[PDB]
Amino acid sequence: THNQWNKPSKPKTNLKHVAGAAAAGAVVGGLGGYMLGSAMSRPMIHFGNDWEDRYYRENMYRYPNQVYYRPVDQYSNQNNFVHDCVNITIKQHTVTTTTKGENFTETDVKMMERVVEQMCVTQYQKESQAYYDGRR
Amino acid sequence: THNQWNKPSKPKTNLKHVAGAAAAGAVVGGLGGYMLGSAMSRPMIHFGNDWEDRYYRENMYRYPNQVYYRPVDQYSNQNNFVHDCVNITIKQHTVTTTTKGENFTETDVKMMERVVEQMCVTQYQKESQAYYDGRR
Amino acid sequence: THNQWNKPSKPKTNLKHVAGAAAAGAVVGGLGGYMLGSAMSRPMIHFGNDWEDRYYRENMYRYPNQVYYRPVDQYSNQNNFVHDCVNITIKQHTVTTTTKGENFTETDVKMMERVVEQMCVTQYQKESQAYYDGRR
Repeated sequence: THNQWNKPSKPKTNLKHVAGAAAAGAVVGGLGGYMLGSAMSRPMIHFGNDWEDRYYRENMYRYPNQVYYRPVDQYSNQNNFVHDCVNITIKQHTVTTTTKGENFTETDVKMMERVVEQMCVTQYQKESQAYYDGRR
Repeated sequence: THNQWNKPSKPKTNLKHVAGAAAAGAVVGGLGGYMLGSAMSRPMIHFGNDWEDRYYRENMYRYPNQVYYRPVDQYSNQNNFVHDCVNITIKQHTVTTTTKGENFTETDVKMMERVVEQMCVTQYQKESQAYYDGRR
Repeated sequence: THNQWNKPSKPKTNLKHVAGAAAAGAVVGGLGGYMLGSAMSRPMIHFGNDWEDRYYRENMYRYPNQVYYRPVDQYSNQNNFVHDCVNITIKQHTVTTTTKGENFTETDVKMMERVVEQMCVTQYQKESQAYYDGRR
């Protein structure tokens, strides 16, 4: 004989942003031949009555990851790598408040001239040769 | 004999952004021959009576990942890589408030001249030769 | 003998953005021969009574992923890569408020001249030869 009763009264339940999996990653340049990991979300969430018996689950798992990097004659040049440039700013900022004023003069002057040439990420490369043969 | 009763009273239940799987990734340049991971979202959520018995599930799992990178003659040039450039800004900003004023003069003046040449991501490359043979 | 009763009272239930799978990925340049991961969303959400017995599911799973990168004579040039450029802005901004004013003068003056040449993503490449043979 097996009995299960579930009588919750006004069970307000919220599940926001639960069990999310995300496999990602940023790669700039490099010589390849690499492996990025996987993402697994496997939660068991239970409310109420759970009854289990005489089962056999989730056995004999294997996760063999192999990276075999065997180049023979590899010639490479890697120059001027950057990931990202964020929140570069130049500003002239004024905040003026006057709750109550009489017979007053306010003047705001903002000058910008020849402020900048480059703000970020200026990349220059002239002569790159992975293999150069200039004998004699 | 088996019995399952489920009598919740006003069970307000909310599930938002649950069990999402996202496989992604950004790659700039590189020499290839790589593997990015997968995303698995596998949650079990139960609100009530759960009864299981004499079952056999989720066995004999294998996840073999091989990256085999064997180039023989590889000549490569990689120059001037960037992922992204975000939130670059130049601004002249004024905020003026006058709740109550009499016989007043306000002046806002803004001049911008020759401010910038390149705000970001300027890439220049002149001479690249993966293999160069200039004998004699 | 088996019995299952499900008599919830006013069960307000909401499922929003549940069990979404998204396989994506951005690649700029590179030498190919890669593999991007997959997305699997496989949730089990149950309200009420669940009764399982003498079952056999989800066994003998294999996920063989192989990347085999074996070029022989690979010559390549990669120059001036960028993924994206976002939120580049130049602005002159003024916010003036006068809840109650009498006999006042307000002036807003904004000039822009020669402000910028390029905002972002300026790419220049002159001479690229994967294989160059200039013997004698």
